[PDB]
This record gives sequence, structure tokens and C-alpha cells, in this order.
Amino acid sequence: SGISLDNSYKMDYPEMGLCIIINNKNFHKSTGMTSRSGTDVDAANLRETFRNLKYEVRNKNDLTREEIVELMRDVSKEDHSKRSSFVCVLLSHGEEGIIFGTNGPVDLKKITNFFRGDRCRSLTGKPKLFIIQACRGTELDHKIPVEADFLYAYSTAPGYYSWRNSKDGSWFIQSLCAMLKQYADKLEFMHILTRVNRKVATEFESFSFDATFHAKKQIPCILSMLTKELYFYHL
Amino acid sequence: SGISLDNSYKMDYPEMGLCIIINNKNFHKSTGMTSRSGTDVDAANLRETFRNLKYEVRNKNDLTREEIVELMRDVSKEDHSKRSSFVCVLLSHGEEGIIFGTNGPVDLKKITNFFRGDRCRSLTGKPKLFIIQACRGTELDHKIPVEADFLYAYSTAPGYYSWRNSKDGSWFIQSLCAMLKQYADKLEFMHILTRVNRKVATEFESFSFDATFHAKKQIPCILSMLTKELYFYHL
Amino acid sequence: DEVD
Amino acid sequence: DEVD
Ligand code: NA
Ligand code: NA
Repeated sequence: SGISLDNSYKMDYPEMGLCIIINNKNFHKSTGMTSRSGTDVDAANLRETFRNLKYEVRNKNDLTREEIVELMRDVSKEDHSKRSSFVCVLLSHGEEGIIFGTNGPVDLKKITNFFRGDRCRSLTGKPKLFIIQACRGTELDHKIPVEADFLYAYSTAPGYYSWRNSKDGSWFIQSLCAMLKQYADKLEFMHILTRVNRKVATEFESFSFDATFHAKKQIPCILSMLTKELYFYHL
Repeated sequence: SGISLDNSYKMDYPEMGLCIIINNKNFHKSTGMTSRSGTDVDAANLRETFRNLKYEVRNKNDLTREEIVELMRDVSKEDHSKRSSFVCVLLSHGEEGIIFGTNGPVDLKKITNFFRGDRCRSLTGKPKLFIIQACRGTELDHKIPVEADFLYAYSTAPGYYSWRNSKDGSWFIQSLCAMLKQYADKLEFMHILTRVNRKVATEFESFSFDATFHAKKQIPCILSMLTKELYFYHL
Repeated sequence: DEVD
Repeated sequence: DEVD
């Protein structure tokens, strides 16, 4: 045949892949963590958005740290050979490097390690996307590498709080779903996420009766170890 | 006039901007840090590459931690009003979050804070690019937010060593310069950096007589808080 | 508006 | 090959 290029991930496998949404709203009283009002709006928006991208969506609600680890282990041991990609969305409390189960924390590295190129062979060479709505602190504003082909779409910069509106959902997830709905059939994923960065940074500002938390801004951040362009469509 | 779009940074200011290259090869004996053979190849390659992109390149060699902080403070107090962007390249030893001066460490956050949108007003809204060739550990494989419009091009994933060849230069900088030479007139910067990720991940593997360090691989990683597409050319 |  |  003619000249062939290979700069984009193959996204025409029989299945787009799994989209696992972990939606933690209510936390065990002994942890002292507040309920995350608005997170159901986020989870419903994500389910619809990724359904329209033809992902097989699984929604999980209020998982303990042990259930989160078992879920991720089990999913990583499925046969993904017919799937183009893998998506995991985490909606919870967090700190830098940490997501909360309902009864305590989970290292993000523990979750993502299950999908390393050497530990999930049916996803080797395929994009693994982790979308994280959670705080990252308390500031206010041997052929391929085993860490290759991961993308972390973080709601907020390292060290910073992340903002959630109790009526409308989180700023980041609202914006992410809007930009995927508008541009997934047109733009490469990094360009979509750049538009999410701009939407969050320009269209949102906190309102609080507490001067410490009032009039604050947010910038998300994209951490890419991808090796190819990612388009959700194919020719 | 006709319909206008605003999805890319304005890169047709009179000047592209500064490119500061800090090239630390030789370290004070009391630190115990080895000399970074091959780093001069990197610094020369970067100087030529960014010269051809029409940046005003300033090369600095073997700076103490105090000199690094003073240099960055001074540069951030220049008038960048006629410049499209800012680029800083750091070539040194490092750990997670840290770059080494010749006599001890500097927090990367201390360096980048000088260029925050509220602390360098003539760069507000303009892309600020930090290119970091340094280890990140020892694993082997109120209108705009003040952290907006930064891009960190890290040579390696968080927690990992970064590889430098004593004859050819570092894997990351070699690859970055090659991809900028080939694609800066064609591709958006995130797409260029994705090709750098692929080149580093596929074309390099370490050779060592020490089994601990032999046959190891590397993946760089892109940390983007950009709000627009970045093209080094303009119409 | 709330923080996570 | 050396590490930084
Ligand atoms: Na958010
Ligand atoms: Na390197």
C-alpha cells in the first residue's frame, strides 16, 4: 500500500474500552471527612459523556480503600485485548498523591501501578487515562517503559485545593464534560484538555463568606506520559 | 473584520523572548556530586535550537544555588512586555522537586514562583516553559490563576532517575532538540513533546556492567498548565 | 462552593 | 550512560 504514518494511537479496536467511575460522596464518620455535595452531578455527567464516546461505563459509589484496591486489581486482570484504551475517573477527597476511600486513603501510585505496561499486558501500548477530581493539598489560587502511555488529568495544580460546587458539580468535571461533548469529534485529547484548563481558569471564581476562601481561582493540570496523539474518533 | 478565534497564544510580539540555559557540570567537592559529562553537548544543542526559533539565548555555567536564585529573580524583574514567551532550561543533578546548584539544592518551586502571573506582570498570560534535565528520585524503568500558563517539560517520570550519555548528551535533551528542529514549523508544542516522549521511550536503553543499572528505559513527562495552543511560528 |  |  501507500505511505503510512503511526503518530496516533489505534482507536479502532472492537471496543473503546472501560470507563471506571469511582464516586465517593459519603465518608465514614470516624474519618472526619465531609460529604461531597454535588459529586452525583459529576458522576452522571461523566457517565453520559463517556457513553457517547462509546466507552463501557461502570459507576461505583462510596467504596472503601480496600474496595478501591480490589476493584482496580480485578479490572487490571481482565482481558483488554479487544479494547483501545482504559479510563478511570476518581471523585473524592484527596491530598498530594492520595485519593480517599470512604474509610481512609489510597496512594494513587498503588492504583495506577496495576496498569503498568509490564503488569497489564493487554493494555501495553494503549492509552491509560486517569481523571482525578480531588484536592492535592491546601493552597489557594524491556521494550517499552512501564510508565509510558499514562495520562493524568488532574483537576488542580500540585499542592492546591480543588473546587466543587454543591449544586453544579466540580469546576473541572463540569468543564471536562462540556469540552469533550463539543470537541471529541474534532480535536486531539491534549488540545481538549487545554481548553478545559482555559475554561476552569477563566469562568470560575469562588464565593465565600469566609475571607480565607473567597474569590479564589483554579488551574487544572495535565500530566502526560503519552507517546502518540489521542483522538476519540477514527477514520 | 471577520470571525476571529483565540485558541493559540499570541507569538508575534517583536521578540520571541528569553531562553535561559543553566548548565551545571562541575559541583563543589564537599557536595559529593559527580561531574555531569555530556552536559556541554546538551547546552550547545539547546543554544542552537532555540537560536533558530529566534529566542534570545543566555547560557550560564556552573552556578551556585545563590546565583541560580539571583539570576531567576533578576530575569523575572526585566520588562518582558515586548516578548511572546519565556523559556528556562535547567541541566543539573536533582531529586523530586529539586535542582542542584553547584553547592547545594534549590527548590524548583522557588525558581518558578518568580514568574507567577501576579509576580511577573509582563509575562502574565504568556507561556512560561521550564525544561528540566535532572533526576527526580532513584527509581529505574483575581482574573487569572497565578499558576496558569506554565509548562514543565520534565526529562523523566516522577520518582525516577534520568539518563545522560557522557558522549552524546542526555536522552531527553538530544530528543527534544531533534524534534524541535524537525517539527517547530509544523506542530503544536504539546504534539512535539509527545514525539519526544516516544523517541526517548523507544530509541534508548542503558548499557552498564552493573546489573542494577543495565537495560533500563526512560519516559519523560509533560506537565501542562497552559491555557492555549503554543506554536513557535505565526502567520 | 466547597473544597475537596 | 550515567544517571543525573
Ligand atoms: Na474542580
Ligand atoms: Na534524559
